[PDB]
Amino acid sequence: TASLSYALSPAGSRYPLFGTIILDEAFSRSSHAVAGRIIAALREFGLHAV
Amino acid sequence: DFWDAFNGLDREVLIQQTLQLLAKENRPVGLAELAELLPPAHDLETFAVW
Repeated sequence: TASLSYALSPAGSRYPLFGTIILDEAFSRSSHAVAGRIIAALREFGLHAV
Repeated sequence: DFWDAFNGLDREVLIQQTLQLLAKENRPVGLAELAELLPPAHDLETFAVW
């Protein structure tokens, strides 16, 4: 997600011009709190997630 | 988090609950009616199951 934010964002803008991301089997193997922390990572990167 | 994962909805119990509800009502019961009649605790998954 960090790298995809890197690719999707030119310099200057705090958000990438395309903010949406898609997650298949999102969190299929992470303990609940681990999933929450990954979600927090998504939010830190500031993305709209599926 | 372990106890969050510990407990939740049960699909089969929801099958039984819906069977009882729709045998008692003996009519088409919409999603809002099913949610109101059956106490909501994990309402997302109950809508999905219905």
